[PDB]
Amino acid sequence: ENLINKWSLELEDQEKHFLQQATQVNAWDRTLMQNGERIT
Amino acid sequence: PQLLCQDVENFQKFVKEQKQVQEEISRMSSKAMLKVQEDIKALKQLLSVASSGLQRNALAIDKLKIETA
Amino acid sequence: TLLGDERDAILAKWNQLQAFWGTGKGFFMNNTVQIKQLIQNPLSGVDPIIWEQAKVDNPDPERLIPVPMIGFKELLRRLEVQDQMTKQHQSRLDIISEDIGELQKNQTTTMAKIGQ
Repeated sequence: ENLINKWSLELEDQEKHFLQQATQVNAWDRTLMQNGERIT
Repeated sequence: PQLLCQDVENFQKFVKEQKQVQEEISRMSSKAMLKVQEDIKALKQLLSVASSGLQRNALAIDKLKIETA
Repeated sequence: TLLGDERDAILAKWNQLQAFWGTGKGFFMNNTVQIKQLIQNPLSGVDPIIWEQAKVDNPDPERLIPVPMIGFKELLRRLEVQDQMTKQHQSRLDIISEDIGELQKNQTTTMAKIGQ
């Protein structure tokens, strides 16, 4: 039952990290749009 | 049990492979985005400087026209 | 056995099949009447419910429509789009700056002619 534990653990961990990653991507996209406006 | 012990390995393999995509996103961190706002804020002030130069030129233009007349 | 079922949950967790996609379900606002054509009749496999909740929580709905983000590989593709847009962006800033600089040089020459 050990590897089964590590499976769920890595799941939760990397999932939290990837969620924060998608969030940083969303922020970068927000900034790209906002600066594109000033460029226009 | 072989079925169970093979499903465990294939499942953890799939999960670890998706964790690899998490790792790729971790690598992908973006900063030129942070630079874009600076570039635009500078482009605005530079265009404003050009505007100020031309607005100073227009009054000299009117002076030239009237005096030449 | 609840062990194999927890394992099945772990297996569907980190995966591209959107079977409770590892709590990796995340939505991005990709800029965009044809809107109302696309944003409904839901997307490639996102749940209608969460997609409607996203269109509900999407900021700048005129400046952005909902777009499915699929795991962190999609975050990677998104950061690639971001870098490409940033390149074009600083390049456009460069075009604008070149225009401004040409304006200032020619304006200086015009002003010097004014004195003559």
